[PDB]
Amino acid sequence: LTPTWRVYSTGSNVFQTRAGCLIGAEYVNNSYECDIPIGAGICASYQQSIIAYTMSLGAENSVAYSNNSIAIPTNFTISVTTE
Amino acid sequence: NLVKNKCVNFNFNGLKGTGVLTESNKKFLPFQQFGRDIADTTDAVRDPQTLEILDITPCSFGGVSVITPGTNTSNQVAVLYQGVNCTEVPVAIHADQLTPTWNVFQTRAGCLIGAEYVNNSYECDIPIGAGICASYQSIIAYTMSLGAENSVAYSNNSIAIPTNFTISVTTEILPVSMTKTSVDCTMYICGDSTECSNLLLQYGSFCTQLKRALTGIAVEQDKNTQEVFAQVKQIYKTPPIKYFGGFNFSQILPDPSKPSKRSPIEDLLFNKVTKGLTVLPPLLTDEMIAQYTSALLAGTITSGWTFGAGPALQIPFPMQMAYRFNGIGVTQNVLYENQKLIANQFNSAIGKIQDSLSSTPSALGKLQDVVNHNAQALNTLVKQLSSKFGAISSVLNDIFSRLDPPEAEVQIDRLITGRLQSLQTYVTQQLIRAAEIRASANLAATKMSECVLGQSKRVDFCGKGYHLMSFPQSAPHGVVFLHVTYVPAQEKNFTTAPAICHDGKAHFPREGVFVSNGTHWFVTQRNFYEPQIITTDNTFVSGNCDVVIGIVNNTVY
Amino acid sequence: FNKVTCAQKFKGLTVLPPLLTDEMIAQYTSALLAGTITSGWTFGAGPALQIPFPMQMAYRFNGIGVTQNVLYENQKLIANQFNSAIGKIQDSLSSTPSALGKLQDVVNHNAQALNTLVKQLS
Amino acid sequence: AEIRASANLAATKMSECVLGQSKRVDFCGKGYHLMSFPQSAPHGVVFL
Amino acid sequence: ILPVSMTKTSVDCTMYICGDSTECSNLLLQYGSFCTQLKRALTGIAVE
Amino acid sequence: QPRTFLLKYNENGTITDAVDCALDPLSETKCTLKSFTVEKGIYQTSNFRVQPTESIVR
Ligand SMILES: *[C@@H]1O[C@H](CO)[C@@H](O)[C@H](O)[C@H]1NC(C)=O
Ligand SMILES: *[C@@H]1O[C@H](CO)[C@@H](O)[C@H](O)[C@H]1NC(C)=O
Ligand SMILES: *[C@@H]1O[C@H](CO)[C@@H](O)[C@H](O)[C@H]1NC(C)=O
Ligand SMILES: *[C@@H]1O[C@H](CO)[C@@H](O)[C@H](O)[C@H]1NC(C)=O
Ligand SMILES: *[C@@H]1O[C@H](CO)[C@@H](O)[C@H](O)[C@H]1NC(C)=O
Ligand SMILES: *[C@@H]1O[C@H](CO)[C@@H](O)[C@H](O)[C@H]1NC(C)=O
Ligand SMILES: *[C@@H]1O[C@H](CO)[C@@H](O)[C@H](O)[C@H]1NC(C)=O
Repeated sequence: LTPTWRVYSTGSNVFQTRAGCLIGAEYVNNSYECDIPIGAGICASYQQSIIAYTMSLGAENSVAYSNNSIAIPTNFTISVTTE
Repeated sequence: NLVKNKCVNFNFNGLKGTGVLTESNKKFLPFQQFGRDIADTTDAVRDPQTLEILDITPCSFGGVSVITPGTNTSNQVAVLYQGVNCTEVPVAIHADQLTPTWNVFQTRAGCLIGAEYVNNSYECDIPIGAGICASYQSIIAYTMSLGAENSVAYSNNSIAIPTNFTISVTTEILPVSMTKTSVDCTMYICGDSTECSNLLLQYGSFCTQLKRALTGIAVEQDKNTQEVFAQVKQIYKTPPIKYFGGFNFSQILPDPSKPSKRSPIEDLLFNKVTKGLTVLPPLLTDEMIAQYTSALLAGTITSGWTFGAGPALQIPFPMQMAYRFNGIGVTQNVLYENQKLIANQFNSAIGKIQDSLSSTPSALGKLQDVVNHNAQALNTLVKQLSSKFGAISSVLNDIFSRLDPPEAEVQIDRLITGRLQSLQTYVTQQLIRAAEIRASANLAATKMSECVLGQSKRVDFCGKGYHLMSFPQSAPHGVVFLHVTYVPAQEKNFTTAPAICHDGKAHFPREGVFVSNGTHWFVTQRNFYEPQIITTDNTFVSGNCDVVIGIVNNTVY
Repeated sequence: FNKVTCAQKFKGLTVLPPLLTDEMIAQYTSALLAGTITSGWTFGAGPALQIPFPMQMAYRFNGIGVTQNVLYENQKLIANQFNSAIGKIQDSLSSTPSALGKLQDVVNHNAQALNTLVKQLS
Repeated sequence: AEIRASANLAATKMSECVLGQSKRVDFCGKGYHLMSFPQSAPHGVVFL
Repeated sequence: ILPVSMTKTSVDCTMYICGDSTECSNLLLQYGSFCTQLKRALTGIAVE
Repeated sequence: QPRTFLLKYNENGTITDAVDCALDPLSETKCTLKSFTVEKGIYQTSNFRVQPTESIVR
């Protein structure tokens, strides 16, 4: 192959995935929302360089099933969506 | 010589073909010779030696249907003749072995021979059509039954008010996504042959169109999963304590001991469900899909349904069920006065869910059908490579080495067209099946929003009966719902009246119906027998008396 | 049934009769019609519970937000209006101003596809 | 495939317009819905 | 008015293509499994 | 005698069993299904029962 193709054939930024081998992206231990899907829960984005990670479902919020306890609203907000 | 009413091969005036001569009809004329109908094929012919006419008929186009109790059991048959009446003599000449299997019954579809008709009726087993079914030591044909005969003793001034309920859980299975498949067109039809590729790009972007079409299907499957699940971005966590007012959820909440965190019901579901081509992995793995399911499950046990419309507002489960009971039309007092009974019924009902799935052979059949379909299509597509497609050899290289350059181009073009035709057929099937899966995905998404995130008043939408709750469970290429419904039971008859007139004024009930055992009149709701003393609070005075049909004298006070 | 309203067997084209006949289907609707008159919206969610029809009408009137006294005080007027409305249905459909065209288009397309299959053989 | 979509639609009308009272606007006819009556037809169904 | 079901049609592949031609049987057989594919596809429609 | 046979091979070019089509409706169904095992259900045959008679030259 051409010398330019060998850079993406074998390098330091190698991260095997269930989908297959990924070259040209660095695996980040942090998790964010999905930007470019890859497969098997792996998403990539161009932060300077292309970074691959695991997509995060969302913020981890815990509610309390405290019996004899209730939370009732004291305000409200009117919002308009778009379908 | 000439032979009539036989399967001989006619050769009048050098015209080949096999048929039945029959007789002379159709009013042949000197101009009208060698006549043919809309079916063409010269259905009528004139004799060469004589002036008679012969009407050609296809040799026994019966199209018979054979019913089999499966080769696993003993061998038996009952041939059903379509259109042919009780005579059943299309071609009497035939091997003597199958002569008995032409016990004669004439159905609307036709004459059935090989089984005994039973005047009794049962649930349909092997559908034969025309409202007749089959069932195997010997197969018997029985008229299908629409159900158990029932009669309602309709009568005015009479009402049947239930006195018991019954918490029932039902399982609903819905496929959500297919298996993504990607194919390299160049590799599939032109294997290890650069010369073949030199001829493939001459055809144009036909290969590109097929690849692009499959790309849309593949990206749609991830969207379908993102629609059913991923409806709540917040990920809630089951409370440490699991005392949900005596209710038990240990069969649906994630098991900490399980390495995959799948619930015991989810684990049962997972076990039951079992070149140039590629099977791309789904974007959302099971460990993440199950996490999405747990978030919805943990968001409904606590915080009620509010979490589906904004912030999650904690609400004790015994209170939550009460509100849901108000929806079906039962005053909350019923839930609090019968909390022990309802909790036991819910616990007992959910316990039998696993046994119902395990015992049923057709359980998770909808999910398995999807798996057995696309896998079969891939196997069928592979076998098309061995197909000759009217070529000297299926091996591209073989054709090149064994044929001249000006003679080869004919054969590869013949082979290239055959492979391309087979490939595009598979893509068309996937596109059609994608629409069917998409409809299920949209339907599954709707049930997630209306049955889980809230309570639905639609009749026979979430579950059979009055809908109370719904719990989703992940499954391979699909989802499973556990609808909790309200079913009345133990109904008793009472005497009713449209209104009660007191002191010259009509009193209609504000809610519920008017009942009386025979001595005193009462007011009860329409879904639970709760007698109540008639007063001015529960009855509103509207309109003058003597204007309503069926009023009864009483003292409302 | 009245207003809605071959040789292809030679070439292999066949028509499979439906599993449920017209009489069998009509029997199913009779059960639903009988179930929804004697009982109101209860036979579809459990055992059937008897209820007088005026009582059922009053509560379905309550569904749209109209009090029960309206139905009872106008029972004769409502019944006459309902009775006359049903009668106009028969003659309106009998005129056949392409009203049943939705069902006929299904049959027409099926015959069109079969016809063009035979004609393609020539 | 189109027939199946219509067949599924007919099932919903069967289960909501007839088996109960539907609050969905313009679903079971025009106006405030009260009740409906099924009527069999060749290769189809008719609601009143 | 809503359609529910359509006409269930089944066609024998061999008879349609070859008009009682024994030699044509061989050729169609060589073509592949399209005969089984079409019959199976129509069977699913009829059952549906 | 002209007949139709469903020959089965065991990956060694030897016949283990053969389905004699047109012998009876049970065997003809296997010939149409192209499988020695037939699942429970109703099936439509390909009309292998009939065979051409002697040709008539005219
Ligand atoms: C509330 O739940 C706890 C368990 O977390 C239980 O011990 C207690 O009896 C329940 N009732 C209260 C105090 O309302
Ligand atoms: C909360 O109520 C106050 C009323 O003065 C006002 O800030 C607003 O209406 C509410 N805030 C939001 C965020 O809705
Ligand atoms: C109602 O039914 C339940 C279960 O079917 C039974 O345990 C109970 O005794 C019945 N009666 C009452 C008053 O709950
Ligand atoms: C729920 O049922 C399981 C069944 O074995 C039992 O082990 C568990 O203790 C029960 N939990 C509650 C809270 O009833
Ligand atoms: C009928 O109801 C009245 C009203 O309380 C009661 O006095 C009487 O005992 C009841 N008769 C029965 C249940 O047989
Ligand atoms: C109740 O129904 C019977 C049955 O024909 C009828 O004769 C009677 O008049 C009805 N009573 C009332 C109050 O409608
Ligand atoms: C009692 O019933 C009779 C006959 O139905 C009626 O004429 C009368 O007005 C009713 N009320 C009293 C107080 O008598």
